[PDB]
Amino acid sequence: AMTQYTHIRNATGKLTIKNTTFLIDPFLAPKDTYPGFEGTFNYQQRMPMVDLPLSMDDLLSNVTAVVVTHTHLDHWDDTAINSIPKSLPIFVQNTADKELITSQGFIDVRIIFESLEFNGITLRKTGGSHGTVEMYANPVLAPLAGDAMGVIFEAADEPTVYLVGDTVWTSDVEKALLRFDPNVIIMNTGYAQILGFEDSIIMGTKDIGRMVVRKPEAKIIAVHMDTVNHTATSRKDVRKFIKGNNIESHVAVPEDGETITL
Amino acid sequence: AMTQYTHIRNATGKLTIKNTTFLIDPFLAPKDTYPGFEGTFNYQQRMPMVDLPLSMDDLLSNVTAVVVTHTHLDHWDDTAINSIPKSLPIFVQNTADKELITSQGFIDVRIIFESLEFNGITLRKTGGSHGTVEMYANPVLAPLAGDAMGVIFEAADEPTVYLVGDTVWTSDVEKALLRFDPNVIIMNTGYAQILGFEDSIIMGTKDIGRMVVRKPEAKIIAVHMDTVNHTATSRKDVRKFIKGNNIESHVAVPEDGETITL
Ligand SMILES: [Zn+2]
Ligand SMILES: [Zn+2]
Ligand SMILES: [Zn+2]
Ligand SMILES: [Zn+2]
Repeated sequence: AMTQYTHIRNATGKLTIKNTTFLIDPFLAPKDTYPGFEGTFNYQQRMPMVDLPLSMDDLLSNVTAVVVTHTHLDHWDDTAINSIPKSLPIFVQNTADKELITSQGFIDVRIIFESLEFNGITLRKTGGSHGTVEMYANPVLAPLAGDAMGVIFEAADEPTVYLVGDTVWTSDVEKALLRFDPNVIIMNTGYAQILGFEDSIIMGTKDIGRMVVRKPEAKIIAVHMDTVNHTATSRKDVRKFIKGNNIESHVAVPEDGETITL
Repeated sequence: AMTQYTHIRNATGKLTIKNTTFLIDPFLAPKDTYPGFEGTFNYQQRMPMVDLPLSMDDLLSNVTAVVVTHTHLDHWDDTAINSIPKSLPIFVQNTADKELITSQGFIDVRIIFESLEFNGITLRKTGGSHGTVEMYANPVLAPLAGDAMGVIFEAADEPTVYLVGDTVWTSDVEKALLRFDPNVIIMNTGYAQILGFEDSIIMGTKDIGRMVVRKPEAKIIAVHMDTVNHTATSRKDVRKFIKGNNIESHVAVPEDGETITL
């Protein structure tokens, strides 16, 4: 009933658990507000490539708190800064992000050092690498990639939800999966790519297949697609993959604005 | 007094910086106190295989604080628990380790969530994975491997020291190297291995070579050898490797009890 995930756009969503609704990674700009990311796949394309699926009023209505996994543009933007009430609790990954968001007028910013409790819900920070080892060995790409957390949400009699975040598949993902055994796994599978590099700074179809093997009973939700310029894996791509591998019952690919009951 | 690293045994060492001496990962048991780690390379061999190189006094007399990267036996043992003054500040990686060590009678235990300051020195936690991704996907091995931090030590007009810790080469290592540009890099290079698995839960000669490539100007110090049963790479092995690659000037392999001026 109450517990649900409403996908908004890219990695932006609203996760409701009990009476608490978390606005996740709000990148709220109108269509084509920005040029494509410099030096990335398909940089000529402006972003976001689609408008939000609902009015700002409907988007913000029942939001209790905000979770910001990192402050890359496509997870935290000027539109969000100027639209979200400054008094809402904002959960962030580290002091640098807290300082940034505080400087933007938010008066209740909370760093998840390990875990925090909020209205009976436990939020646990998970690790991640926003790129491969080779990419982090590159002095130009590395600082642009930075840190980006995932979050485990736990609450009594509710599914444990793993917001994996902007990471490739590392041992931090294996750690979270085994330690917390999430029942719902929200994955960024747009396979964002950089010019001159073969792999991705986030996940793609390979990771979806691997997740189904690791957690055969979990409800997987694939997002972070069809919005920014450099995500080389689309919803259409993921749909073909999950169909061909007979894993459609395991993996949801929600449309912008679509709600999935958890 | 002067900034230096005195190696003790395995990963145990004393780092003196800004007139402050840190005892690192104290595993202080007498020779052959323990059977070899179960299920590991060369498990028949008891450990530690040699006695300490100095008295407990020479070891503990000038210690200002203790740094415990994780609580595996070969980094924190009963001898350390029973000999280290209970009032010494102990720096640890997380709440679980603080709870364990406080339960062992230590009354000043400090979790490095991000960084902490002590006596004018900044200690920054670095990430790591004590095994490959494949190892962490194995539900038997993973909990035995656990979390283990590295530490960056910084102080005004002193060399930045990177205690890499029990990790294989991951993006967390690349992150630390680029963000903090350490001048001294202490690596665990014993290449500990598990029966039935090809790779290692820590580093080895391949990592030493790679570290020299990444940081040709840094003083590398290779440790974590010739003590526990499962470290498949010895001091002899490392010395052959660095000689053969013409990189001896970059890599120190201190004996137990040996002091290196930094
Ligand atoms: Zn990102
Ligand atoms: Zn992103
Ligand atoms: Zn260890
Ligand atoms: Zn070890």
